[PDB]
Amino acid sequence: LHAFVRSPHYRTIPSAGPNGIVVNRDMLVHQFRDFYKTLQHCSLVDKVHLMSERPSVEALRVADQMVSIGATFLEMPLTGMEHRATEFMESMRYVRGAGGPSTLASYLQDTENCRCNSGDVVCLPNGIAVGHGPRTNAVAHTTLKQLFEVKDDQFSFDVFTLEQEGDAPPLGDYFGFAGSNVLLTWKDEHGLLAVDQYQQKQPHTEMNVVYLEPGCHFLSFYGVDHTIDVLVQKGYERSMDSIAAAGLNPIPVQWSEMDKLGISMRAAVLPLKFFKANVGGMLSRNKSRGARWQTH
Amino acid sequence: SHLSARNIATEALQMKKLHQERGGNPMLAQQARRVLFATSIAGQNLDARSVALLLNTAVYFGMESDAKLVRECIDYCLKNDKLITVDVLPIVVTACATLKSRDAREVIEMQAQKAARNAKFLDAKDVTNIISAFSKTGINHEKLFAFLSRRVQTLARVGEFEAAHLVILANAFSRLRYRDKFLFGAIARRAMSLRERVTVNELVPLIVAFSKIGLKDPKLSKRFATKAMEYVDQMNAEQVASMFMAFAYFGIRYDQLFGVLTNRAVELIDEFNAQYISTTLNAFQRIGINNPELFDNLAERALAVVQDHDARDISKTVTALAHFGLKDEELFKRLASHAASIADQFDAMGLVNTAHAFARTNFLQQDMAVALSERSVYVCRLLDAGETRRLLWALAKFQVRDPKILTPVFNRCLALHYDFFADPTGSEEIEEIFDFYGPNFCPPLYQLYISRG
Amino acid sequence: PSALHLIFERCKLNLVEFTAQDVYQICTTAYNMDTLGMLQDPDFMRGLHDAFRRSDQTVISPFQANLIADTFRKVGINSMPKEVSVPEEDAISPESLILVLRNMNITKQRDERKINEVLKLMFPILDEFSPTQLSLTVTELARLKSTNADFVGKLAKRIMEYNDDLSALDISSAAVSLAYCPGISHNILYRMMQIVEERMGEFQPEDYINVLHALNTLGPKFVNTFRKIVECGLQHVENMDAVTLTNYMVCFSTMDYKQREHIDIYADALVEVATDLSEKDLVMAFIALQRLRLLSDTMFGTMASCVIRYAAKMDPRNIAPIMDICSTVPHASDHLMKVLMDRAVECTRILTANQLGDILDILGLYPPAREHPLVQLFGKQARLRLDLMGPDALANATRGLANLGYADPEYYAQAAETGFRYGFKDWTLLEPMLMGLSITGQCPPTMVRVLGSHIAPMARSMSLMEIERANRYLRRLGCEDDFVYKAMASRVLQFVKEVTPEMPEDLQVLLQR
Amino acid sequence: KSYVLKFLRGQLPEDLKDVNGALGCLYGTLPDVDEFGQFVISPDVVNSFHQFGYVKMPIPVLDHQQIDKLADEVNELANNVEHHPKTERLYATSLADLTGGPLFFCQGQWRAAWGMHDLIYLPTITVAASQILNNSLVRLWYDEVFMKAARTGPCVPWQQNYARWQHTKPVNHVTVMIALDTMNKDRGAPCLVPGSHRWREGGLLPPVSYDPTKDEAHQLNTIWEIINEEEGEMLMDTPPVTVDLRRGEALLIHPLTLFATHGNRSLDAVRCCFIHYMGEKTYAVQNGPLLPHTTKFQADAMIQGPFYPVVFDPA
RNA sequence: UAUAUAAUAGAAUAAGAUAAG
RNA sequence: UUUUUUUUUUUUUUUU
Repeated sequence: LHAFVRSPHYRTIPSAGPNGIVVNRDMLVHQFRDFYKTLQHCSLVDKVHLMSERPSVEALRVADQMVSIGATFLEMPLTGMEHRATEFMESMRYVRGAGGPSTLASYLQDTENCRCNSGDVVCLPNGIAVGHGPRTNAVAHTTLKQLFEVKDDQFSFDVFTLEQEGDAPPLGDYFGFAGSNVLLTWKDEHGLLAVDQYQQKQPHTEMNVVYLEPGCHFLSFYGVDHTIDVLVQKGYERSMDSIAAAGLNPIPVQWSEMDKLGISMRAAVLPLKFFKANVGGMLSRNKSRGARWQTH
Repeated sequence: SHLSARNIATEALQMKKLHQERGGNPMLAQQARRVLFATSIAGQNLDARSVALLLNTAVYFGMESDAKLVRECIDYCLKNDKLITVDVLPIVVTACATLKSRDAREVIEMQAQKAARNAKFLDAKDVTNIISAFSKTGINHEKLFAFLSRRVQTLARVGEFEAAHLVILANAFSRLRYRDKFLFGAIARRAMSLRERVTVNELVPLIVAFSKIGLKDPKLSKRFATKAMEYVDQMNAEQVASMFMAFAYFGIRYDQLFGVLTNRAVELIDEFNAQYISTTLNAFQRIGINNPELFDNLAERALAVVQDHDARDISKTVTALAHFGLKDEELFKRLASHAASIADQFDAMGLVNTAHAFARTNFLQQDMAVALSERSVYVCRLLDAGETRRLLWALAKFQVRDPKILTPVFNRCLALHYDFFADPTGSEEIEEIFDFYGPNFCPPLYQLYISRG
Repeated sequence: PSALHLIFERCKLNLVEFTAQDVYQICTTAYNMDTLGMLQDPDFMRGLHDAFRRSDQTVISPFQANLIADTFRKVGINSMPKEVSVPEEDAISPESLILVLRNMNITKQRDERKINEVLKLMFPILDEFSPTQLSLTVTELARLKSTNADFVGKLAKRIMEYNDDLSALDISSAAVSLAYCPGISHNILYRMMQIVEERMGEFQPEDYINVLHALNTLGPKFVNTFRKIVECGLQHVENMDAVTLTNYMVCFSTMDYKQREHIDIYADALVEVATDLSEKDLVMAFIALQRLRLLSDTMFGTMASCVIRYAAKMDPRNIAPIMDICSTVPHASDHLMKVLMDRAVECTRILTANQLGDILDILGLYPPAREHPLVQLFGKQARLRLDLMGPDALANATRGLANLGYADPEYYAQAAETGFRYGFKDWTLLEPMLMGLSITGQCPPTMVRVLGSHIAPMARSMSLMEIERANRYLRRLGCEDDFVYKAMASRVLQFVKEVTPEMPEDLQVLLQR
Repeated sequence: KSYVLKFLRGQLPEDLKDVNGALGCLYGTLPDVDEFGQFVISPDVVNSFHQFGYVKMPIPVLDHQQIDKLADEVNELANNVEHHPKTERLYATSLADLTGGPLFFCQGQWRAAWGMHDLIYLPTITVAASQILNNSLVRLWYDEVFMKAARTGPCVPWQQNYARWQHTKPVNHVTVMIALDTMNKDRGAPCLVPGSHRWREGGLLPPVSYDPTKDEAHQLNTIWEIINEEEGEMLMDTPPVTVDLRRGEALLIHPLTLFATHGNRSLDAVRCCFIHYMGEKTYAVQNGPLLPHTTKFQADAMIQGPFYPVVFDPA
């Protein structure tokens, strides 16, 4: 598991946020340094790769390029990001240099009018959930159903459509999974609606649901590899207690300047899984898991 | 011991490490040389890592470019260029640094182009190793250095490097003569952000590198001086002389640090060797500080041990003593008699410095003068006009008058007559030279000299 | 033998004009019969090698030149066949560039510039290739580890076009060679796998092996083809080779096959004939069985018994996996474990840093390894190898040596200095060093200061139990820096906001300081 | 001393003479001071040398792998497309004009090559050389290598070794010839007079004039031109003898024995090494250096220094 | 009625002073 | 602690 982050260009950081909130450049670089340190200390990411600065502030959103669905690294369409083509090529060069995939799957770049946005895709036990809304029309949903939905026994990979209102952030911002069967959402209309919809879609599975303060950006490295850490914003302390009570490990992270700039912790990193291409029917070495000699 | 080529390269690298940073045991070097003499990779297939390790260990242990193992490794590096990734690039570059064949130059240039192309995708380890390896080859690829400096600055803005990495980076970027004030400022900031994680052993080399690079900013030197003043008590003679040299290189007149350093130096006067004494005297000459009690102590210690004096040490010591004015009687005799024995080790400029220092102090010994004069025929080719003038004046004061020795010096003078006759100083020196040698010894230089140019 | 002696003398003095074919014939008769002292006589072989080096080796096949070089190397003469140049403009034919590549592959001397040159003289004349020539050049390019994916993709498209003209072996070889190429496109791979599964009813065991290798290399993105081959091969499971069953196990582990019904059948078939496996195949079968959670009470015993006959002469790179398998499994493996420890004791000289670290780590918590004589030898060897250890191998070795009770303050101090030279990024890369130091409980104050300065930033991402362990280590070492304890108490406050005496004594002491 | 950089702490000195002893290459290392007794030559060999002026050692002095290494080093010395490193460390080389020729000769190789440096300190040949010189000290003077062409290697005319060594005062010398290849009368085996070392009570025959533009017959037949009638009477009974040498065979030659080398008419090159050992109490004749760029001696100063190292010292 | 064939791969790993323009 | 990066450049008039 490799995490890719981009250093912020100090000179071109905007003076004021999108709404009008002023920001501090020095505090921004300090918080990015702390974020890089606490991402290195995750004890699950094998290596953290730092990208060179680019003369843009929206290039910090390195997660608007790719979605990892199952075992495929799907590429998001270039519809409103025509100025980020070279940025995407440079990021792909960084991924190639780290031993990742040579290129990406173009299943969405060729479909007509397939306007999709990352973050609307949230992983879940043997499936994904996509958010129907302003940034993701029905053609993306039906293409994803065609490509990934499987309704067979012992091989089911089901994708769920979660309709959301027209003034909601990406589904990955306020909806996520963590630990062994733990769910995290914001305590507002969007979180309750998404939780209820997923309860209807998967009724026979009972799940732990944890409610967080609205506007509290979090990040959990959910996947096949079991983990317990959940990065959470430092300002909110009720959410930290809620996460700790569920049996998970919370890690406070200072993220005020990005919040003033509109960049979430989820959209600032690009987690990827690279598996060594075994040649000749061989198996590589895994990581030391479990306790050795339980019975001595 | 019969082993596979990879299993031989691993032990070769271990032997290199033990002989390099764990005492230079001659038996380890002899065993490694014997093992590598019979090693060949003509048939067996190996990774790029194993071949690079074998080449590096062979080159380190004195093997030149004429050996079979070196030729095979260089052939592998030339053919399979795409298998030499960034991980195994610095090893190959460091191995090829000493080699000066055509294949070595081609390999170094190809690795330089590869590193300059991929300079934005490296990490702290790879960047540090690459810049350290390219420091040793003497290459002059400024675009690569700029790319690596930019990557260093961006990677250190997030607090990635540490003490050893900073020391290696500063040494590599100072040896290559890259006066990038922003890069060294970033390195200094990263060092000062490493509170109490930069020990004395990791602080002295940083100061030495920052002094050698020659930074115009004088505010930076103050912080290094204060941190050294805090750390004086935990030092041996090596680091005391090292900071004498470093703060002589800075050129700022500090008072408290110099006093405490002199106190610690006179404390450890029983541990000083020839090189430390020479370095201290040279540093005092460079900074101009006159300290006669310390000079007396250093002169007495240098009198105590004279066999350890190398040609560089001898030259620095005699030049410092002659410039300061203080000079002993028997110490000079011992130094001259010793330099007569090792006259075949002086460099192009060390020989000139030693001869001129002995001539300027009016100390003439026949054995030393004869040895230096006879040796001054293989070094006249590598002499600048000022050094040639100094050597010629030393010979004139020595009264050699030997054509076999004089004609190369006069050939060098004629081949550099513009820089010889237009020196802002030394006019009286040339006048005395020509007074001694007369007009008929060398006509053309006389004709030029009576024309003033 | 006057005539034989005269012939040998004339050959020794380099007075006989030898052709490459004559040298090949002499090498063949010397390597096959060897009734005379040809190979035992050094001078005659030196003269023959001198004749072969100056000869014209274009008139012999790459196999013949390779055999000549092998015969010369068997006696001590370092021989290497000449490198053939790229054919000139007239001799540019589809059957000659393939010959260049084949000789480059056989003689094991690859030049990438020559590969590029013959890949740029193949594109204009690529329309003259026979259907089998494409399937040959694909495998030749794959075996040379070429990074040119566009050329291989074009070749694969052409191979797909001449589908009906190719045998099953050619299709399987093309599929596996395509799978070995890293940069090739995925649509071509999907088309090739569809082609393979359409012509899949004619496969020999060799084609099964090639297809399984291709699937294992490709990964879990191609589950449907593996499902098809599993469903087809269920008829042949009882009458099947052991190697292909092991490859089935490896593919089962790789794809994470959720259909655990056929896995039992294939695993039972493999364990029936597991006696006919070599080192690597047996090790791979062990790993695949462990990762599929199949180690039962009886099959583990049979596989261990099979391993026993191999454990005496195992390679140093095949000792750690078996140790890990024994460690994870809760069954009885004392005899195998002892044999493996003896083999590791024998191999301690040639073990690299990573293998030594893994061996020490697996045996960290093993009770019988406490008194076994490997502890001192491995400690000394690790001290010697400490210069070559990496950030993780050093941590593994330190953890293994600390858990075994090996006490040597010099080794732990040197490990601390090496770690300070490398730097730490996880708590798991710093804790073994701390417990190793706490074993002796003594270190210079500068070491304590550096360790505390490393620990303090890391205290914001530690669980409460890990905070307890870190506090124990710091108290044992004797630290006095206040900011470290401040950060530790700040982290502790979040988990237990109450200062009530409910928490143990160490926690109150920590928050007090 | 000075400070050596970390990546230069294993390098050997520019001049290999600076190494006090012998490197570990080729044979392992020199034995103990009391373990040199197993290399003594038989008294019959000494008597044969004193009677004939030459003798071949009973056994080869180098194993085959060492011979391959030495041949490879000789090949690398004669490189032309990429000139050998430390070329300027030789007394004289045949590639000083960068062109070359059918015969390649290299002098002073021991300062610019591994293995060749260790060949000087071989106990098997040094002990025998010391035994030849009345069991005394031995000092290396210089060594050379000859490599003949593939099919047009020229033949060295008749020669006496001492004809050029006029700077050394007494007749105290010995020559060791090592054959790195297999030699013959058609390939470069040495042909020498069985008894020329005791002619004219130790005098030297005048230099022989040869035409370098013709075949081997006149080159080998100039011996009659250079000798007198009585020397012809001695020569007629015992004609010159060509000794065929295999790999590793060593030949001890007196400095006053007339010897020549046949040309190369085989199908490849042939290489041979000559090493010239003095003894103790060997003095100079004139002022100045004996060899180019060497130590300058006095009129009758004893020969010593780093250019002429001591390779074996009894007692 | 002929003198001759030759292809299986495994390992992730950092030392540090040149008498300058 | 805030300075900087991303071309197929090809036009130098000597008798060396």
